[PDB]
Amino acid sequence: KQYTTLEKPVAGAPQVLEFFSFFCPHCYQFEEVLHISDNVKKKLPEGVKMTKYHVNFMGGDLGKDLTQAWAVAMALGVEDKVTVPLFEGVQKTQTIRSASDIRDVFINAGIKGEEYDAAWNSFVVKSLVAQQEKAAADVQLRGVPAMFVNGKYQLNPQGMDTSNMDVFVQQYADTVKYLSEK
Repeated sequence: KQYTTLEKPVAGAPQVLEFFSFFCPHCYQFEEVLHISDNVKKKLPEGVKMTKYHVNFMGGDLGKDLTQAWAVAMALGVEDKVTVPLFEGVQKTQTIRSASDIRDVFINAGIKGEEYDAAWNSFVVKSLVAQQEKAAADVQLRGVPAMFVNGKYQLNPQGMDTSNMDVFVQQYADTVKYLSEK
């Protein structure tokens, strides 16, 4: 009803693991309009580790570039500065068409060009690309957005109420908190 339980339960996963794509329209709403992750964080214990991974299977050649740039954002700790301009650059203005345009967002957000390029080519970033791929494969990820709790329960927003946005977010955050105590 509110979630499903995987028939193939994954060990070693983070407490709460989200998957998204900057090409994914529902992900744009989840992040920019509903602020799902933020409210899940607020209604969670002050220690829970939240992980957010980008996926490859939307956007063509640009899809893999965004996963690498997300790995860059993770390695630099600049997720809170690039998430919004990347969503708007991909879905709103649609001015992001190349790897260079993804880089322009990072530079405008304050990451020095040299720092972006070094991270972009770093093997630390290469490993982050591998974790994101491996984590989605561990759950045989079927589309985005998606949220997994303790590698066993997957959120199911089809049953929550989409008439009121605050009710929806509250129901969603309440189900995540519920599932993290199982």
